[PDB]
This record gives sequence, C-alpha cells and structure tokens, in this order.
Amino acid sequence: STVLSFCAFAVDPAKAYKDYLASGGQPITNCVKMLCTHTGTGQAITVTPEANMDQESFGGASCCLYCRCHIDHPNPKGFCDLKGKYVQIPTTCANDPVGFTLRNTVCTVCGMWKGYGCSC
Amino acid sequence: SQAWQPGVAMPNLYKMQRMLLEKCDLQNYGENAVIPKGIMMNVAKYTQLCQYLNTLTLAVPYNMRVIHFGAGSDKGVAPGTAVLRQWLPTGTLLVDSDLNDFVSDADSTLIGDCATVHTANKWDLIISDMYDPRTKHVTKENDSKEGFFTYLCGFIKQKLALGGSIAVKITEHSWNADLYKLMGHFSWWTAFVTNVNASSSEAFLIGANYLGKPKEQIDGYTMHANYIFWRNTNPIQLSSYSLFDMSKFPLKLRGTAVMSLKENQINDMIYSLLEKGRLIIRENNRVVV
Ligand SMILES: CN1CN([C@@H]2O[C@H](COP(=O)(O)OP(=O)(O)OP(=O)(O)O)[C@@H](O)[C@H]2O)c2nc(N)[nH]c(=O)c21
Ligand code: NA
Ligand SMILES: [Zn+2]
Ligand SMILES: [Zn+2]
Repeated sequence: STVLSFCAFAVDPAKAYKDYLASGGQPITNCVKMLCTHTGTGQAITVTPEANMDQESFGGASCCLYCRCHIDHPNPKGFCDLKGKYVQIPTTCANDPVGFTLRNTVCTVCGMWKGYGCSC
Repeated sequence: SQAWQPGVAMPNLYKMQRMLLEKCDLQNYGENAVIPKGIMMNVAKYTQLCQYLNTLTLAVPYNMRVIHFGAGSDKGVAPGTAVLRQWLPTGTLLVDSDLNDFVSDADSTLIGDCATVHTANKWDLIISDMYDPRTKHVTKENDSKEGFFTYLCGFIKQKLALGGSIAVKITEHSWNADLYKLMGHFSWWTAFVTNVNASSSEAFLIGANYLGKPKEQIDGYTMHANYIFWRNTNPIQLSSYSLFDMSKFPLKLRGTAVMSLKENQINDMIYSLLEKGRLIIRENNRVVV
C-alpha cells in the first residue's frame, strides 16, 4: 500500500524493494497485463506484445519501479528501457513483474531473459 | 452469435425513434464475472472497443495521430493507453491526458484539466474515457452536461482532421446534447456497448469519417432518450468471448492518403473518399502538444 513511497524515499530504491519483499510485503500491483495470442517471439522487451506459451505480456512503464515511483531512472540520460514498450515475463514470475525486471537482465545477443529463455 | 462479437452497436431502428427521456434501469457498478483473471476491466473494455473499431472504415495514415483523453486510472497506470499502443501501427503518435498524474506508455502524457490541453496540429483519431464523477448527481434531472464535453465538442470541430474518427464514452448521466448533434457531421455514427461491460449504461459514441459539416440533423436530447430506450428494452448478456482470439487484433495498415486541401478543392468526389475512409485532410507539420 505504501510500497511506492517506501522505495521512492530510499537512497537505493531497488534495494528498498528487495528488503520490503524480504520482510513479507506484497509485490507492486496494477501491472498492466495485456490480452495476446501467446505465439510471439518470446523476447524480453518488444515493440508490441510478444509473449510465448510460457510468458505474460505487460505494458512496460507499469512494470518499471522508477516510472511507478515517479523517481529518476538509473540511466545517465534519464531514459527508460520499458516505457512505451511491452515486457514479457515468465508466467511463474507474473505475480511480481516489477521485481522480475529489477532482478533480471536481457541477453544482448538473443534478446531473451538470462536464465529463463536465453538459450545461448 | 452476438456473444462472439466484441459488443453491441445501437440498431438504426432505435436511432430513428423520437423517444421521451426516461430513467435507465441498468446499474454501472457490478462484480464483473466475465473479465479473465489478472486482466483489468479497462484492458478488456478497450480491447473490445478496438476489435469493434477494426470493423469500421477508419482512415489509417502512415504517420497516424491519436489523442486519448481520460487515460489515467485511480491506480496511477494507463491500461487504455496500453491497449491503444498495442492496437495502433508501430510509431503512431499517441498522446494521452488526464487531470491527475499517472504512468503511461504514450509518446506524450499531459497532466491537468483537459481545457489546459492545447495543440495547433490536427488529429486522425480521438478516444475519450472522461467521466463526471465529482458532480455526477444522477438524482432525477438528466440534463445535458457541460464541463469536459463542451471542450471536447470544440476540440473535434477545430482539431479533428476530415476523414478522422472518434470514440467518446457516455453513460445515462454523463452525456452532452452538442456531442450527439456533432455525430451527424460524420459519414456514420453509433453508440457501441462492449460485451464485457454490457450491464452498465456506458457506451462509446463512435463517429466514423468526419465531414466537417452536417450530413443529418440530430437533436441531442432526443438521441440520448433513444439510446436509453434501446438499453432499457434490449438487455445484453455479459460476454468476453472475443477476448480469447487476438490473432487479428492490430489495426490494419492502410497507408491512407493525407492531403492539405483548400475548402474550394473539397468537392463531391473528395467527400466520397472521406466517407469511405480513403482520405485524411490536414497538414503534415511537426506536432507540438
Ligand atoms: C459500419 N458502417 C456502416 N456504415 C453505413 O451504414 C450502412 C449500413 O451498414 P450496417 O452497419 O447497418 O450494415 P449492413 O450494411 O450489413 O446493413 P444492416 O445491418 O442490414 O442495416 C452502410 O451502407 C454505410 O454507409 C458506415 N459508414 C461508414 N462511413 N463507415 C462505417 O464503418 C460504416
Ligand atoms: Na476517410
Ligand atoms: Zn521507467
Ligand atoms: Zn542469449
């Protein structure tokens, strides 16, 4: 309920979210899940929903801790890799899309999430 | 068979009536049993609106311009904008607005009263989900409502391109007589009810292919009474069937011509192209909102 303010008023918002979850707090809700075919490429961050049979597609900005908390992004220019795009999240992790994006990395060669879809 | 459709459009038989204004016997708020798990009501609603818009003669230019009013939810996210971004061709200019702050996937997000939203550029498609809740007051008097509706009529008259289209949310109490009258300045219009929200008096007033002049004379007070009469006499069973097949969801890339024509050049053959959604009339200048 106050998870957004909790992270927004922390020196390290990503660490605050992790500590909040470790203390038993409920993950950030209202991540925008999209209706889709589930026959997409399976890539992590795409121009339109690209979920495969094992993923869910969400609106990018709703899954970004910095967009949701209305705070600066850790990028030098201040841009966001999720806003204006769609993020594919494994169905087993769809209960916490914001946490998934904070805890995971996109493979720079295949475009899939490392440890989930990345075959490289 | 109606259950498979994304929703129900007001039949022409009901549009041609001259009904007296009565109360609507439908309730808006209700435990929505057809929305799939994890899906927000607005994602299901806008999905079915875009599925219905896919059946219309929408002009789809290469560099399409879309403005979305009332895009923000109480949750601080923009689910309707997320569906519009999914439906529209990649790179379509999508700008959204709302009185209060929210997170959006639109290219531009405007915060503050809609009257404060100003642009010199014309749009190809206007979507509105604005609703009057602060005033609301259903009570007994169901008069034409001003507020955002007055700005919206002016916005369509000054900033909607010829050939352009609109989808504006209305309810039993949130409506405007001048908006219904303006529907007669389009090639075609309807009141569309989404199958997922069929128990509510809500509908989208959809105007297809704006002509910038009256084609029919609509009295707004009367047409709202006609809309209420249809809703009272035609119950619609809630349905989410159309949400289970998204294979043809994206708006077809038509590459609709955009021309800047003078009034003296807009003749019968040009009106005929506008009515078929084969033309958009406006400048192609840099957009500043
Ligand atoms: C979706 N439309 C409809 N329309 C106009 O209305 C007539 C009847 O069309 P209707 O939707 O009623 O369907 P059908 O022709 O099967 O007839 P019926 O249902 O039996 O009455 C049609 O001839 C058109 O001029 C129109 N006009 C522009 N510009 N754009 C549209 O998308 C539509
Ligand atoms: Na047109
Ligand atoms: Zn962000
Ligand atoms: Zn890889």
